[PDB]
Amino acid sequence: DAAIRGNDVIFVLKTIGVPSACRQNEDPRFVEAFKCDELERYIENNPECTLFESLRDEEAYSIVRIFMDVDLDACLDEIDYLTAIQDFIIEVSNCVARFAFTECGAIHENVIKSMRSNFSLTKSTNRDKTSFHIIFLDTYTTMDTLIAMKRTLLELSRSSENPLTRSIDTAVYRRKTTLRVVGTRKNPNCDTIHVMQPPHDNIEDYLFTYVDMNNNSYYFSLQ
Ligand SMILES: [Mg+2]
Ligand SMILES: [Mg+2]
Repeated sequence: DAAIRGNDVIFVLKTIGVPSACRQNEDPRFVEAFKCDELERYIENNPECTLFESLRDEEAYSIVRIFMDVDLDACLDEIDYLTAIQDFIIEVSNCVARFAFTECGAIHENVIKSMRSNFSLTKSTNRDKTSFHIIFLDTYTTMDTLIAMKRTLLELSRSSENPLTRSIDTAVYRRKTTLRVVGTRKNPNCDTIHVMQPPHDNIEDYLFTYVDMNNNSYYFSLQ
């Protein structure tokens, strides 16, 4: 669609708690904008880095991929994890598609198809928990739409018997929100990272602000 442009510049914060003025003035001690190949190189050259992806100017442009931060503070047997991931995709796509259909004028079947057909999953290396980020690579909305969906997702987490669905962290749907970049640390005191998982090997597949639509992409927003 002519009214939808993409984004290939990834804005990252370099620590937790970056002051708003430093985001706005782009103080390089705190923030930097990268193309994906430059971001990969920065990570390789700064192995202590703690990077957090965020929208550079959400008032001007706020198209994002649907993403979830799943924070289960428990171990799962491998078979239970695999079954739960499959069920999670069904439950979450059904819930987003219903919301998109009723609140966004969306084509329900296109939300279902786009979300189920292409998503990336990280895995936290902390084996005492079941923590991951999921990005629906081909399902796009605006951040304000995700904020409007926050309570619907909260209610889904409270009604589900799936331990992963119950662990969706809905606090991430907010202005100036961040998602820690795959492969990087949270703080200088914790060495655990999220790793990529097959079949997605490219960093752009793990970024919620990277927008490169094609005919498989589906976009919806509040209407
Ligand atoms: Mg998390
Ligand atoms: Mg969280």
